[PDB]
Amino acid sequence: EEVLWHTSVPFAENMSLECVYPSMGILTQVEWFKIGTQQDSIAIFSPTHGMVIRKPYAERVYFLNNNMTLFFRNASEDDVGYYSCSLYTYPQGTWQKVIQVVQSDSFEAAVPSNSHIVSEPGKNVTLTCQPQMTWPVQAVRWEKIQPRQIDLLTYCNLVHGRNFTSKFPRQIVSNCSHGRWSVIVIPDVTVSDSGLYRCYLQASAGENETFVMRLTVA
Amino acid sequence: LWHTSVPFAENMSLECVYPSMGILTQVEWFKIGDSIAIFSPTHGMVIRKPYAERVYFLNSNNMTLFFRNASEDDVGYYSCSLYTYPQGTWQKVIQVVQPSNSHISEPGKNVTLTCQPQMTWPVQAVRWEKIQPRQIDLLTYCNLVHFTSKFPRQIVSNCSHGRWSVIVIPDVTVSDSGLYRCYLQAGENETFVMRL
Amino acid sequence: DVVVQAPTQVPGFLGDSVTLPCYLQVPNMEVTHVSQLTWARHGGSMAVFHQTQGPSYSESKRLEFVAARLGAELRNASLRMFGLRVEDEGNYTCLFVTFPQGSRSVDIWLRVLAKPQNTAEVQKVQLTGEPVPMARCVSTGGRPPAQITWHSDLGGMPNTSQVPGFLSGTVTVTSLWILVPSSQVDGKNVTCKVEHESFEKPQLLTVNLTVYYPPEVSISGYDNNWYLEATLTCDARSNPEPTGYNWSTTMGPLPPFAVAQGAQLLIRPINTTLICNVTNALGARQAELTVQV
Amino acid sequence: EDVVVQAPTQVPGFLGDSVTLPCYLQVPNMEVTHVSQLTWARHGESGSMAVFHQTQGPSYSESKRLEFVAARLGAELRNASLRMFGLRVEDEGNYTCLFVTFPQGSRSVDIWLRVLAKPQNTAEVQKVQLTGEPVPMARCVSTGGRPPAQITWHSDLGGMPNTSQVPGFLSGTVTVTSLWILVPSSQVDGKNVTCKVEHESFEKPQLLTVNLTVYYPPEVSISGYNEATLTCDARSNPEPTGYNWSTTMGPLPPFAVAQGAQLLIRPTLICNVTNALGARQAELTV
Ligand SMILES: *[C@@H]1O[C@H](CO[C@@H]2O[C@@H](C)[C@@H](O)[C@@H](O)[C@@H]2O)[C@@H](O[C@@H]2O[C@H](CO)[C@@H](O[C@@H]3O[C@H](CO)[C@@H](O)[C@H](O[C@H]4O[C@H](CO)[C@@H](O)[C@H](O)[C@@H]4O)[C@@H]3O)[C@H](O)[C@H]2NC(C)=O)[C@H](O)[C@H]1NC(C)=O
Ligand SMILES: *[C@@H]1O[C@H](CO[C@@H]2O[C@@H](C)[C@@H](O)[C@@H](O)[C@@H]2O)[C@@H](O[C@@H]2O[C@H](CO)[C@@H](O[C@@H]3O[C@H](CO)[C@@H](O)[C@H](O)[C@@H]3O)[C@H](O)[C@H]2NC(C)=O)[C@H](O)[C@H]1NC(C)=O
Ligand SMILES: *[C@@H]1O[C@H](CO[C@@H]2O[C@@H](C)[C@@H](O)[C@@H](O)[C@@H]2O)[C@@H](O[C@@H]2O[C@H](CO)[C@@H](O[C@@H]3O[C@H](CO)[C@@H](O)[C@H](O)[C@@H]3O)[C@H](O)[C@H]2NC(C)=O)[C@H](O)[C@H]1NC(C)=O
Ligand SMILES: *[C@@H]1O[C@H](CO)[C@@H](O[C@@H]2O[C@H](CO)[C@@H](O)[C@H](O)[C@H]2NC(C)=O)[C@H](O)[C@H]1NC(C)=O
Ligand SMILES: *[C@@H]1O[C@H](CO)[C@@H](O)[C@H](O)[C@H]1NC(C)=O
Ligand SMILES: *[C@@H]1O[C@H](CO)[C@@H](O)[C@H](O)[C@H]1NC(C)=O
Ligand SMILES: *[C@@H]1O[C@H](CO)[C@@H](O)[C@H](O)[C@H]1NC(C)=O
Ligand SMILES: *[C@@H]1O[C@H](CO)[C@@H](O)[C@H](O)[C@H]1NC(C)=O
Ligand SMILES: *[C@@H]1O[C@H](CO)[C@@H](O)[C@H](O)[C@H]1NC(C)=O
Ligand SMILES: *[C@@H]1O[C@H](CO)[C@@H](O)[C@H](O)[C@H]1NC(C)=O
Ligand SMILES: *[C@@H]1O[C@H](CO)[C@@H](O)[C@H](O)[C@H]1NC(C)=O
Ligand SMILES: *[C@@H]1O[C@H](CO)[C@@H](O)[C@H](O)[C@H]1NC(C)=O
Ligand SMILES: *[C@@H]1O[C@H](CO)[C@@H](O)[C@H](O)[C@H]1NC(C)=O
Ligand SMILES: *[C@@H]1O[C@H](CO)[C@@H](O)[C@H](O)[C@H]1NC(C)=O
Ligand SMILES: *[C@@H]1O[C@H](CO)[C@@H](O)[C@H](O)[C@H]1NC(C)=O
Ligand SMILES: *[C@@H]1O[C@H](CO)[C@@H](O)[C@H](O)[C@H]1NC(C)=O
Repeated sequence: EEVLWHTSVPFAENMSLECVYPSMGILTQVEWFKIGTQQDSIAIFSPTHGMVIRKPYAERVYFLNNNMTLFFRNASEDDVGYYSCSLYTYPQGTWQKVIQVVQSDSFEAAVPSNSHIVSEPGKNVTLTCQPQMTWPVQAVRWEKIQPRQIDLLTYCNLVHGRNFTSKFPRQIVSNCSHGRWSVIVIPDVTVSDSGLYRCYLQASAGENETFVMRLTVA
Repeated sequence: LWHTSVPFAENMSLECVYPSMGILTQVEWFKIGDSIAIFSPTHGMVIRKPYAERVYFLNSNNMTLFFRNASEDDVGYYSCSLYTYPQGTWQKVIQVVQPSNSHISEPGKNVTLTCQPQMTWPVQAVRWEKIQPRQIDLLTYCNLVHFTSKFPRQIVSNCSHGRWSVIVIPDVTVSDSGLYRCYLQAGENETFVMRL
Repeated sequence: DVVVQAPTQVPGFLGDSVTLPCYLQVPNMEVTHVSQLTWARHGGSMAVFHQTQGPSYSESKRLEFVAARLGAELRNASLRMFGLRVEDEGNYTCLFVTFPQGSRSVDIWLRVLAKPQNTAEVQKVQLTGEPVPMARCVSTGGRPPAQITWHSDLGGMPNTSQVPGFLSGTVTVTSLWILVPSSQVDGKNVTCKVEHESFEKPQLLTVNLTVYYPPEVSISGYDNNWYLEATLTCDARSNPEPTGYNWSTTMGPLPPFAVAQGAQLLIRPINTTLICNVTNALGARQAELTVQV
Repeated sequence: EDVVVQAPTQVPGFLGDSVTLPCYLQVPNMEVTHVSQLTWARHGESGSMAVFHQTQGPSYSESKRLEFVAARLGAELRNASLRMFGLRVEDEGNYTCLFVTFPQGSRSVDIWLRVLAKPQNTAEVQKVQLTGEPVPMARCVSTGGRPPAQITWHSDLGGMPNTSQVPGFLSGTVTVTSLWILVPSSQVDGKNVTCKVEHESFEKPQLLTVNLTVYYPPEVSISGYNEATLTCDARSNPEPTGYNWSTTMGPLPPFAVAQGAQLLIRPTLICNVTNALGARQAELTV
């Protein structure tokens, strides 16, 4: 099965993985770990016993100062993979932000637009994405492409429903239910909302569809 | 099958409001299966027997067929056909036969109606209807496997995948208030009514 | 009482033009007023003719009212459709807006046709011992698909199948005449009959079968009444035709009284078992005959 | 050291056209081999579609559709290239080229024949009037393509596309139609939208620019802020047919004199401008 990420960043030597967890419930533990078959814990934070960094990450990673940004000092080729920033609280249980680290050459930020939407601040921006050539569509996702990172805003799996909670610091009105998944709304739009908004559609054989919409706020 | 369903009554009226398009040629009222009435803007109105003593009209883009003392025999499908240049033929089919649930409102706003399905079964057909105690009018019809709205009010709806359950009503007036029924077809069927 | 008279089916051809006849029959006793003519597909109007405004078409330079004219009684709603397409095949409603008789309409089924091109060829086989295609009959780009039937006294079972033709809507019908190959069927012909609505007569295509088999040799000319000159003949058949004829005996070479003269053996005035070895591209086959003097 | 069959992995052929499937047997300089037969077969088919014997010559399943272009009697069989006349959609598949050699044995190679059709690209304007709901304003058609062509758009306006596939005039081909839906406005009138069509048969993607056309009522404006003169200018498509001056009460006061767009005031004004779409007014307190 596919690994769902919330943020995608390129590989770097002084690479930092941002994780700003909300102040909610009875805080139990905050931890970093590399997603894989083998147990690979990086750092574990206790609200009473402080921070503990496991080997062989003890000489590669560090922290500064609700923000758990994981900084790296000379990262190796092997550090390319999926990272998790998990927050354990009562009575919620688990909060997880998955960060994907990709190769410097494989990461693309300079992508061309298809439509340019101009909107006044405070209004609701409605973004639509309809299948053009391929049908039945299995998955639909919305992304905000920045020059140094890509953030997953929405994700809907229509063939077999999956768990997706956006860790984006902005409210996005969306519904994965049948007859509602094509339209996503950004309510009370700010000047900071300006950027590239890519839509990705996945089919059965593997044929994909991309629709990039550029937003500009006055 | 029909655009408006009206229950049987002694002094029942079959509403037919056609759009003011092109040049009017002839307006016709006939039972699907006898010809009731024919209107010509040049020749005039002609009502046929035995409907001559049963039906009447009140008078400009409206052709409602009224009944004096309708009998149980007058049960079936009625057609209100409009012949215009250069559009051609326009037709409104009506049928005569013998719950509040959700509630949702400022005037002149874009009111959105959503049909949330409870059943997991894949939806093949969706139809929206306006329910009144005297008549049930079909708003929009959508078939996701393989129609023109006869309703005088403008309703924006998309038939494409991922938008079929949403219908918007732009610039809502006082007359738009009432019951809005949604029907979903797979096999299995679901019904949802919304108050306005 | 007024009735619309029009044929039930109208056949047309791809890229060609066709007229859809439709006229209003009015009895000499009744008076009518036709104010409009309408043409529409099943189930948006295609062609409209008004009593004062004249004609109006949805398609440019494709539809035309062949008889309707302004200042003349609207009775013939006959419409000509130019450059027919497979998408045009369907049921069309011809309507007459009459007063005070009301609207009178009829339905005409427009059928789009395509003349198929027929070819037939042999399938060169060998003695496989299993049923294989021995003849081929093809009918390309036909709408509707053509009917292919085989006529033979040899037997066989056909395998007719169809694939879409060059133009979308046309069908290419391919029929293989399957039979277990034998020496007896070689050279003999099989006919293929192609039947289609566009043909003036069904097309007949003849195909001669080809079977590759080694020689089938037999010696004749011995009436079993030899007493102390007669000629023996080596009767052989093969495809391809024989390349050699060799006469010998089980003991070895031919005796001085037995003289070989091609495919024949002359006996001059004893017990010998003569052999005739006949060769072709497939191989050599022998036949033995016991002669007594 | 060993005999190898030189042939491409895939061969792109065009529908209606004739293609040659290249298949040659490379024999080392001093190596001696005896090729006695060439065979062509389809993956899944019951038998062979083309056979060439060193002394018996060729045998074809479809003798008027197939030909051995480089195989002849009285010559060493080294080139088994086969020409296919009048390409059909049913001819798309994997083919096997065989060389019966001695004492090395049979040598085979698989070639994937792909039947293509170069689509014809057309782009036209969808002229429309002012409406609240979004309607098509541009059309991009890629007629009869195999495989169906990919149509994308580039705009400086926020318009969503609708694409619909309908079969072309030839079987196996697809006419791809793409509409550019956007809510009309006076701003997009004259502004251009580019359509990009991508296909395997093209040298590079084809770009088609389309100028947008909107039919809108007048956008009335008055200039000129003791005698003075005011001019009435309005933007519409088609251009205004008539201009009229009046007041909130009714007819013009005794000091104001007007003729169409120009108004003279001597020591609240309304300007009614009309076109084919309708009439619009502009209130101005003086
Ligand atoms: C043009 O119109 C003809 C006639 O149809 C008639 O007009 C239509 C507009 C509509 O109002 C119809 O209701 C009306 O009959 C079309 O021909 C008809 O084709 C349908 C199939 O598409 C036939 O329907 C039946 O379907 C049954 C399964 O549900 C099936 O069992 C029937 O088969 C039996 O009957 C046929 C002979 O009719 C016989 O050959 C079979 O062996 C079997 O017993 C049948 O298929 C209608 O019967 C057809 N009617 C006629 C008169 O042929 C035509 O398809 C249409 N053309 C286009 C392109 O749309
Ligand atoms: C009766 O005839 C049909 C038609 O197929 C014929 O096959 C050859 C003999 C040709 O020379 C033609 O005359 C004609 O096309 C037979 O059905 C077909 O069987 C074949 C296998 O033999 C199937 O082929 C496959 O096709 C798919 C793609 O569609 C490929 O991916 C496969 O690799 C493989 O090639 C084919 O699907 C099937 N149907 C058609 C319409 O082609 C049928 O077997 C035959 N019956 C008898 C008893 O002889
Ligand atoms: C002609 O042949 C090609 C090539 O297919 C294959 O080529 C070899 C490498 C062997 O694997 C052969 O057994 C076989 O002929 C056909 O294309 C191929 O189609 C298949 C599906 O039928 C593809 O397989 C899968 O593809 C998915 C998606 O890419 C993968 O996730 C799977 O792991 C699996 O590989 C195959 O990739 C594809 N090949 C190419 C190069 O695209 C082709 O369909 C065939 N033509 C006809 C008409 O039969
Ligand atoms: C099938 O074989 C027969 C006999 O060989 C062919 O008939 C001869 O055809 C020629 C045509 O050039 C005529 O001039 C002769 O009169 C025919 N008869 C004879 C006895 O020679 C027939 O044409 C062959 N058919 C096919 C399609 O090959
Ligand atoms: C991080 O890396 C860049 C380039 O690799 C380097 O120039 C810069 O000094 C570094 N910044 C910090 C804050 O470490
Ligand atoms: C999290 O902390 C790092 C380091 O102090 C800082 O660069 C980053 O901006 C912080 N994130 C937020 C959202 O404050
Ligand atoms: C999966 O569910 C957990 C809560 O149980 C949530 O924290 C996490 O973000 C979800 N995964 C994704 C990819 O959103
Ligand atoms: C859309 O805008 C209105 C502005 O009044 C706001 O009330 C509404 O909540 C917005 N829609 C959504 C989905 O947030
Ligand atoms: C049509 O006319 C009748 C009689 O005047 C009236 O009751 C009905 O409401 C009219 N319809 C509309 C939509 O005005
Ligand atoms: C006019 O109608 C007659 C039948 O009454 C028909 O034979 C004739 O072909 C029609 N005219 C044309 C031009 O089709
Ligand atoms: C028949 O003739 C061929 C060719 O001359 C020869 O090779 C073969 O040995 C002969 N067969 C017999 C049994 O003599
Ligand atoms: C094989 O034949 C083809 C077609 O005649 C030709 O193009 C090709 O050059 C030949 N290959 C060799 C190596 O001779
Ligand atoms: C309401 O709908 C109309 C028509 O679609 C549109 O012009 C208007 O901008 C919409 N208003 C809002 C606030 O979305
Ligand atoms: C939208 O796309 C569908 C195909 O998915 C097509 O049939 C329909 O005509 C299109 N609608 C509009 C309004 O462009
Ligand atoms: C499209 O319009 C822009 C200005 O909005 C202009 O720079 C560009 O050259 C135009 N392109 C064409 C081909 O007219
Ligand atoms: C504007 O002019 C038109 C055409 O003469 C007229 O119908 C309309 O009533 C006028 N409006 C005003 C406010 O004078």
